[PDB]
Amino acid sequence: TEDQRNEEKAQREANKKIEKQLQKDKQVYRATHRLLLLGADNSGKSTIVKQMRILSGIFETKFQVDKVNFHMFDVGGQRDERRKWIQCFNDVTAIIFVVDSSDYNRLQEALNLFKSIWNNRWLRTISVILFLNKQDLLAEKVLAGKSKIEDYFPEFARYTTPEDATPEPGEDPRVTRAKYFIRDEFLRISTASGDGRHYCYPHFTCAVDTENARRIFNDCKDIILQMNLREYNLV
Amino acid sequence: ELDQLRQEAEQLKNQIRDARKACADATLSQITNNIDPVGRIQMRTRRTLRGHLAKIYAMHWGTDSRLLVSASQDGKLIIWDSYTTNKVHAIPLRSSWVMTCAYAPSGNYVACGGLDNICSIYNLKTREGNVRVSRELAGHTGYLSCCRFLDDNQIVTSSGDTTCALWDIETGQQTTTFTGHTGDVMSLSLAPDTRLFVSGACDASAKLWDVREGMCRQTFTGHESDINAICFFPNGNAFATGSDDATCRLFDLRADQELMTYSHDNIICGITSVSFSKSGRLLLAGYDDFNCNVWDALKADRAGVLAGHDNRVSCLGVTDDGMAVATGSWDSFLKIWN
Amino acid sequence: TASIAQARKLVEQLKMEANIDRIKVSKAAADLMAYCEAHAKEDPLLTPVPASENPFR
Amino acid sequence: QVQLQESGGGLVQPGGSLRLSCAASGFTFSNYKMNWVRQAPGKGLEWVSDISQSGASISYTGSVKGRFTISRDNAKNTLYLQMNSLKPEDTAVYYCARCPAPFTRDCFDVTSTTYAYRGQGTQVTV
Amino acid sequence: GCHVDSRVDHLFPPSLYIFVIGVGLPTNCLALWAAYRQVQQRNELGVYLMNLSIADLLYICTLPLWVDYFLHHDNWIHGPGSCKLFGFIFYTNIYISIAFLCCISVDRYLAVAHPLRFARLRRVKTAVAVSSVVWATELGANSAPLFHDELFRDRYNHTFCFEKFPMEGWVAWMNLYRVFVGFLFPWALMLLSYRGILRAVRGSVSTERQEKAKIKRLALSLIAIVLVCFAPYHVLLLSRSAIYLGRPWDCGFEERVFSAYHSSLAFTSLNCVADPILYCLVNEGARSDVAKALHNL
Repeated sequence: TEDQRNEEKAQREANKKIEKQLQKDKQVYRATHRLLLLGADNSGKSTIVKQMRILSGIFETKFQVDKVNFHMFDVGGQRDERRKWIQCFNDVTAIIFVVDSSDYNRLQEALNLFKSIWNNRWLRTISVILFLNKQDLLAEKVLAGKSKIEDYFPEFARYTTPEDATPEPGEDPRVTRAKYFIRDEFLRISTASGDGRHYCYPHFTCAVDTENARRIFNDCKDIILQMNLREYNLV
Repeated sequence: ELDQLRQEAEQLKNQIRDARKACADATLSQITNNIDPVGRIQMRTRRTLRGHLAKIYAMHWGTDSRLLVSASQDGKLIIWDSYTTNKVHAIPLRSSWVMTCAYAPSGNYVACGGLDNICSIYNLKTREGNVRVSRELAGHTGYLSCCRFLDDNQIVTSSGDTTCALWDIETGQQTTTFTGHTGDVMSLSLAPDTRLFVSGACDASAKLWDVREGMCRQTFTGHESDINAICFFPNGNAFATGSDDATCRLFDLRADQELMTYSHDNIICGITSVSFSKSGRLLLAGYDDFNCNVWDALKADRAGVLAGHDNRVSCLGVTDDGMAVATGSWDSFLKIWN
Repeated sequence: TASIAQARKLVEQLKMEANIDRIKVSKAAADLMAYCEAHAKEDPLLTPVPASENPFR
Repeated sequence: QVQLQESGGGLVQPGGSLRLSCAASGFTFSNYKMNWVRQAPGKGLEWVSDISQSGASISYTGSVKGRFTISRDNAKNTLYLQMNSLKPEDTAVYYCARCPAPFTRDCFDVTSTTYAYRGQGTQVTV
Repeated sequence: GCHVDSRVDHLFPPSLYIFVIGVGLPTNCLALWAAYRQVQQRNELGVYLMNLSIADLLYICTLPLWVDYFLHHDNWIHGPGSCKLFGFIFYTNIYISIAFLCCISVDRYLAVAHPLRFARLRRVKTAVAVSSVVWATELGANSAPLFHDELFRDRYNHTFCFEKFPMEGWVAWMNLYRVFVGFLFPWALMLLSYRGILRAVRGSVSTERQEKAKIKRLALSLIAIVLVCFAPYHVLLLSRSAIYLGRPWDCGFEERVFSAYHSSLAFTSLNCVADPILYCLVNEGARSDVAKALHNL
């Protein structure tokens, strides 16, 4: 026939053009890392976003460290319930969890949220980068304050500072004890489950600090290193 | 006043329950205790449509049983040709988080939406010769779950803010808003006459809506967790629901009562997609354990298994003439079965 | 007051939904079975089609 | 239709005893994790305690660690909470809550403003 | 040249070669199967592995004729062209295998030390181009003795293939080049690569002491076994070349090393058995895939 063959050859040329474009797009796509931001209203999760100078309801930020491009998302146009749209973030490189450690009456809700994220079916192979913000507020609250962490946690009267902790140059030992107690509380539930398929990376941060993108970059390097160790038969 | 309202509500609920109990006459199994088993169903993959980058979230058949549209989380919308596995168009998207897609019955428009709470319409027949954005519809306060075309100038949308809406594409305005659910709406399906449509929510309930007036006529319960799939029987007098409690059910509109439940002891994972066949004898469902099941609706006994997907199955579709079944999954592949 | 109005709306919805004409389950089951048997001859998924008409072969 | 109803409560004096009993209907009772929540005047929803399916793992909040005790009864489809030394800080409304999914070890939305599988509540005054 | 004799000659190389072929052929079959599975999943490493396997198979296909040579029993095998081809393969497959091992080590290093760079150098197309270049270069460089006389019937009573006791200068230079650019250069790269991998693993905060040690043992084994298998024969080759480049008329040295120059040019054919198990079977995932394939049948 004539028109049949003509339309067929036009079809194959169109298909090959589309395939070339798709190959270019895959080349661009496989070299960018995605991160998902999570936290609470009192936590300064957007504050660190503006602290990084680069800065519809979905806030997207693009930054770059050592010629590697990172793309961060903040979903802030939805309702409180989040058990349905979180399943979209299953192939994300990491989840950045921001915690308000200065206040105590809402620490248990942060613990519950962290534990719920940790034991999900579609999130059990994703690493979590933990940022305990508001350290300076905690220092003032503990130093000369009427509120006691004993009341909210009656298991704080029997805990001593672990040896591996490295105190700051000048710091009250009680401040170090409490601030490491919070981290131990968050890490107790993070090591009681899992088969070494994901890890938790903790850090201490304040409201004015700079080396945060470098922290995320190093953690991403470690995550990819673990995945490559599994992949390249080197385990 | 409030206590009186609660007592009145409980009394009408009791009256409704008594009416439903009286209306019930027998079981579906007793009437279906003589038909033959459908037989073992064996299907094989005929085409493997490859080319996506990330997990596929939705797909839809064109009204010719030949053209197809697919949506991926990488941010692409590819129009395929099933007969020759030839790509026709590839449309990039502004937002990569896309959860739904649709194909107009005429074949000149394609719609999409997602976490941006906006429904976008693209034109396929342009004089210049490229696909371009034609209209953006906004007004929802939550992520979009599903969207279906009625005509070339009307569309129905469902959101996670517990509402549904009817649009007018030419002026980009809302004509009717349907409200009444408590949890997020997850899916919808239009009637063959395009005058009624059903929607299932995350409060373990489903509702029937009339397009013109804008009211709810019937509400159905019976599940014990979220409903995440819905579809219409090919005659418009029943529908099927799949939920997160690892079960499926069938509901009828003239009896206002559940009819039949499909479940098994081994199955402990939920149902992601549900679709029917041309005749109404086969029910196809996809599960979180990386496979699809083919149930016999009349007998409620499993009669087929579709395996070959290495990750969770998210989208399922059947042609308008019954010559193919398309399944997408989180392993970035689309498979056609016959 | 707003919650009172919401409850009043809920009770009105129940009243509107509590007077719909209904029929028995056996009638609906008979109709569904009859429809299923009526269109059984044109379903290729259920009845294999000759290989000279299948477009994916 | 999933249904959960609280019973008990009442009025007591400081340093008293109470037993809150929650009845359930509409689902298999032994495949779901259960929680207790309460809200007090001028406050939002807060979490107190939780118990798993079989009844082995038990979790408390610190402020009621040495006072209250939870229990479940699978045979009778019931949940129980036992009260002790009621300090003048417990006057509230108490809800018994179900995890959204079965065979699942995490509960995402239990303290949301609107949640489907949550009871009406009972008032305890001290 | 002079009547060198030996008794081990007719004693060890034959049985050792039977052991090598019998316990190496199926193992390389499995190795090829697993490499194909690897390349199916868009993993470049398998490509290299595949090539390595192929080389070893060729070695086996040229081994039986050679055990005829050391037994002095022909069974209508002898001839100029047959040896002219089979000796070439027999003496080149070792260097091809070493080159592919070096390629695997460098590829492993690029993926652990620098996981966010060199995205272009870790694609299948680049791998296949590198493999083709390696094959062509090795064949071209080692085709030097293919255009020379091979079969030499001597006095006393023999007919050695591819060797002559008072060898000419071309053999000496060929042998020298084939011990300082065919053994010690491609082994140094392997050692450096695995040192870097171990250093990178030491600083990983997400790895326990259990797993961070199984790695050291495996890497040390992979480095050491090549030396244990190959060192003596190359040491003897260096010594013979030095002796010839010094006093040429000397024969006593050859007279007292012939009784074992062969035992080395025989011990040296054990890397063909070593590589498949160490690179496929020890790993739990690949062994599990093998077991699954066996169950599938």
